[PDB]
Amino acid sequence: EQLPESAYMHQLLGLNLLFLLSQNRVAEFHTELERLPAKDIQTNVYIKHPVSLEQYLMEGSYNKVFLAKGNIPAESYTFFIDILLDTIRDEIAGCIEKAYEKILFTEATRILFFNTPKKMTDYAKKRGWVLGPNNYYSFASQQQKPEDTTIPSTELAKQVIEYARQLEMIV
Amino acid sequence: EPPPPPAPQDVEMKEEAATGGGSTGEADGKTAAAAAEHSQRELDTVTLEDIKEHVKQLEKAVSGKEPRFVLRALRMLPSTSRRLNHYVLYKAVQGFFTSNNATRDFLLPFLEEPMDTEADLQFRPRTGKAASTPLLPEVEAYLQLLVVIFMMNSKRYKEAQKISDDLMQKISTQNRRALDLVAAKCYYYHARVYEFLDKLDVVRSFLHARLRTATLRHDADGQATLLNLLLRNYLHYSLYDQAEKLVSKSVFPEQANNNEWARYLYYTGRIKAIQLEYSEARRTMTNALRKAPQHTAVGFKQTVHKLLIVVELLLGEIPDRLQFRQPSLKRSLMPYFLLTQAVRTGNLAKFNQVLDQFGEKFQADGTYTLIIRLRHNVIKTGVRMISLSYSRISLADIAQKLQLDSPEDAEFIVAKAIRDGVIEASINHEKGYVQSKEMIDIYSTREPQLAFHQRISFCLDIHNMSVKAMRFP
Amino acid sequence: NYNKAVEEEDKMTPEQLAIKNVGKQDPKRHLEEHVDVLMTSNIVQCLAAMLDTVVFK
Amino acid sequence: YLSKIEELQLIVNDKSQNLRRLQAQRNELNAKVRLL
Amino acid sequence: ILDKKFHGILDQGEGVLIIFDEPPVDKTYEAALETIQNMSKVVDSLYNKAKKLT
Amino acid sequence: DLYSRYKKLQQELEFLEVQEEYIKDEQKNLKKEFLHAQEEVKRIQSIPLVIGQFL
Amino acid sequence: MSEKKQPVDEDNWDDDNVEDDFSNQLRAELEKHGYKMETS
Amino acid sequence: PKNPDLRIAQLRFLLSLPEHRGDAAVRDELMAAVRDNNMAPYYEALCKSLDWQIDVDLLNKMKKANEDELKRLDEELEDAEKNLGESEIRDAMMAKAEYLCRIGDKEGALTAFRKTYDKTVALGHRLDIVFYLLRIGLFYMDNDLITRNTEKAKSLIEEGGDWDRRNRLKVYQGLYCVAIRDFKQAAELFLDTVSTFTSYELMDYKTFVTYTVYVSMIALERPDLREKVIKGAEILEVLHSLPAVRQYLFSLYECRYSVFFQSLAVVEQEMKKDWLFAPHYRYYVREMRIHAYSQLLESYRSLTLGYMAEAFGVGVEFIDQELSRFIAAGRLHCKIDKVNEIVETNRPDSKNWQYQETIKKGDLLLNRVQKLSRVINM
Repeated sequence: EQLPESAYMHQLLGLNLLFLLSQNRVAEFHTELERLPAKDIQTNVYIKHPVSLEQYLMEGSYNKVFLAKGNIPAESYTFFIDILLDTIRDEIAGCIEKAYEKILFTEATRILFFNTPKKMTDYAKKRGWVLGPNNYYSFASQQQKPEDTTIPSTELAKQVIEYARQLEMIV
Repeated sequence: EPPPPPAPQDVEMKEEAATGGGSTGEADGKTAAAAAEHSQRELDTVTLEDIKEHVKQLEKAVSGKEPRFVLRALRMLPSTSRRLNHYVLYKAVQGFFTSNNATRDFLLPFLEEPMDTEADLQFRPRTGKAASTPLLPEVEAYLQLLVVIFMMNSKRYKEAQKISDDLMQKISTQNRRALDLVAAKCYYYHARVYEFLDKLDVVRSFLHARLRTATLRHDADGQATLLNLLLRNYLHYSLYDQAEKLVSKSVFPEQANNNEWARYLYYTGRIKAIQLEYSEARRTMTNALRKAPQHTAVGFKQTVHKLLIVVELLLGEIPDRLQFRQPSLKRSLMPYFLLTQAVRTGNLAKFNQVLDQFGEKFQADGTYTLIIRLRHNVIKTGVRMISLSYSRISLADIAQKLQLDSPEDAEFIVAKAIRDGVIEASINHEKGYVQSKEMIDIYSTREPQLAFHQRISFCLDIHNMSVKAMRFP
Repeated sequence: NYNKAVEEEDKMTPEQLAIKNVGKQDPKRHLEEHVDVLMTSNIVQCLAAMLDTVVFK
Repeated sequence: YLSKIEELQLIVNDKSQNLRRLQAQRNELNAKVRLL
Repeated sequence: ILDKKFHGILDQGEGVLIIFDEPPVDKTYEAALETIQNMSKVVDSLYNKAKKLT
Repeated sequence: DLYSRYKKLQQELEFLEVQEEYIKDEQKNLKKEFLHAQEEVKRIQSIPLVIGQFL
Repeated sequence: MSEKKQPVDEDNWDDDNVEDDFSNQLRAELEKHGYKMETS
Repeated sequence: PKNPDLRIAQLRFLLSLPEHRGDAAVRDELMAAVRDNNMAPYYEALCKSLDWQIDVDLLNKMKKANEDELKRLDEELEDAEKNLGESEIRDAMMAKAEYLCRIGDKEGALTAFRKTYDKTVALGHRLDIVFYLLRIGLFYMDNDLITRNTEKAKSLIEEGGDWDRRNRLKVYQGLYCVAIRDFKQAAELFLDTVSTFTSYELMDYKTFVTYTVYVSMIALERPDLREKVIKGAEILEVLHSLPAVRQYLFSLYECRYSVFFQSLAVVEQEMKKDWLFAPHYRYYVREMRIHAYSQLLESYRSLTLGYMAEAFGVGVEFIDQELSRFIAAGRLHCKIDKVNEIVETNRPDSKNWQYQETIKKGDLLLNRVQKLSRVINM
């Protein structure tokens, strides 16, 4: 540990944290909060603003992302919260349609910015769904009321087969 | 001064009479991988020596067993049993004769004496005891100044016993397992010698190399004693060594001592606590909790429970700790009954007062990953309590009753709840309704008959455990 | 009926189990006709529940 | 020390033989039941 | 229907106010009553268990 | 002196695996003879009975 | 065999269950439900 | 020899709930402390309530009466050490020595408990001792001695059968039960109200009737409820004395909505004024509530809370949090709704909820013996 001190000594851990959080590795997230635990709380606001930003991803995401981009004076974190914007947009693409009933065009205009790219059009067609005017239904899902008719009745008797083998292996 | 000459003459002779004279029968009972009836008995009396009146607890004359039993440490034709009887009659150097103390000064040539006396006739647990029991019951002097390397030298003569163990007797010693048991405890004395001041930089690569010499060829009890070292020292001194396991994870063939297997499952569950895998962890930490019922009255089961149930609080649900409250635990406030009291509430001021006020005890917690999502667990506990209570509720009720300042923040909370599958709600994204609802068919049509394969697989595996139990006598 | 009515008297005797090895005298087994009668019964009638999938497709 | 250790790990299979003596005891069980 | 009973549960939208039930379900009852006492027999064998070893 | 050792104990081990496989089917076939004995017990009371009373 | 890391580191005890409903809640219970007669 | 200073133990309970006053302490404090040589009922209240200006002409004349009682003890046991009979010393001095325990502290232990316990084989004197550990577990409000008298009385429960006093053992074991939240065995052992007619440890037998009906109104399902508290023959008169008790039972069995709470206000007034019951004033009240809502909510299925609040009094938001706590507390399964407002009920545990406790015990207790099963090898 007996080394001289560089100016980037903690915000390198901050950049590592930010890419490590963007890459969707949570075991890497906890070994990031465990490799040098005690010093991450007070110093380096480029740790606390990302770990409280993880808290913001935990309890209230899609509310503080751009407002957190508004506070990085050291422009090396916007490159990786572009990756976090990608994991925002895929979770929009998994979490505003095909889980709800219907949303109108202005909610997609607020959350999906630039108000008509081929990007929110890409997302609306990326659901596998055709839009109408001024609306986004989230219909045509969870078909047939599936049941798996009698196949567990068969295959669990095929499990009773090795249950009889367990009656066999003992005397 | 007349009462402390009878007692060690009694208990120490009943120790080594049984120990040596039965280990002779245990190693001339040509095959014994299980028997070891004085090995574990002497371990039951050495853990009792750590309670009791040591090799000599400087017992008010001279501490004379140390210039006694390692001189002429030579087990010849059975007149050396009479040499040990001379070491019975010579126990009154303290009371009859001139009193010579040779602890900490002449113990180093005494550490040279099992080699300075003639050839070991294949009874190493007497010499393993002579390499452990001199100075490791002197760890309880707690001074650890210039005797750190002395206790380490006693373990160097233990390493001489490893030389004579797995570099000598090349036909099936089978006290190799008894010396695994002894060497494990003295590896925890390596812990108690280095880890008071350093780390075990010998026994880092020698932890891996002692795993190497006890991997497959003569591996019995050594694997998870060394793995408890591997999974215990590699918690404070850092992690990803648990991820160094993850391509060579190997456990015992048969489960070992119940306390051992219990605390091993406790270590791996506490590692899965920081891994935030909550499914295997709850059952293995429950197994570890109920599987170690024997502890000192100062506690240590409330220690294991304290550092156990924190992620069980982090589950989103946990029973009340009204079955674990101890009065010394009440004074030491180790798992904070107030914390799980605030878990049952949807309170924020008192919960963060526990946090800010009790960061001094969060020092002893050291598991600050609890809070940054345990506040999330508080708000999830609130929405779980409310949504479990109500059939249909709207955002106008809960989104401002729990002061989320907006409908859409509670919409995101319910979105993560449906992402967790907790509630079966729906949001009317037109007027500002949570048009929530509940699913149907809670009857026993399809679900319990499929859970009965877990139930009856449990049952038949306990049948087969009963069968394997039947297989031993 | 034939199982449970015999099972309560099958479980009576651990009231009277004790120590002082020969100082107690009533060793009788109790597992009889509740292993095997239940084995044959439930396995043949779950194969009877399999008859519909065996005959029908 | 090739077979100098193979034979030792097959000396460990004497503890496999106690299971066999147990099985021989199992077959000796119910032998007097059938002879009764 | 409150105080007394004929298994007359209320439905506001059937007409028949359907009274249907299955009284013999003693298959699970008597087995549950067995397991209640069998756990006690296991507890009362646990003394022999924990005492005869050590 | 080593080569004599696994020339005894390996043969011991494979002889013991031989009889360890055999005794399982032994104890199996004993239960079939036991079921024949059960039917021999059960057929002692079918068509008659001659009521007395225990004295 | 008991230690290995750890030496370094009827009453109201059953009433605690509904007392968890008595401490955070309902301490002025019939001081409001008893006043439901005349508050409205 | 029991009931006066037991009533002063009820005066200790009078010291319990009104705390802000120091006048209702001192008035019948002096009234109970000038009567019948009672050093301890003002000695512990000297340790708890207001102290003494003096005691010289006030209460040292009663320590002088204690001196007179003590010097006639020194007369009596020295006159009984000459006599060689039915342990004349310990008998004719256990009288005055249980009276000494009435005078002073727990030295009644050494001069009563073993002083008659080391001689007799009859349960009368030992049971007087059990009753005195009961009265001193009413003095100190013990958890210890009201279990230690059970520990002493079960030494002669093992051979018995007696008409009133063993039923009184049942009574005070039930009072030990429902001194904490232990509720059904109290009522079940009180239920034989006939043979408990009058003994000199009773208070008002009518108040014994009130206590057994307060404990037997719950832990008694509706057929047993109607058969005991309605079809009870001799109970009807001793609840025809107090109107509000019979009114309470017929308002509960009437199953209205507001006379629930009128009745419940009466038993709210009643439940407090009750020693080793008043610290348990809460779960009894919501226990009455949970019995009431349970018998009222299984029958309907198209239920609105407007139909509740139209006749409970006010419940428009008043029973809202009440029923919500009652549901989410673990019990009383129905569904509370948004303004759709349909309360939806559940199953009688005939099929579904029954299917759990089997594996709930075959996990836990059978897993303890899984641990003991894994005690084979090492």
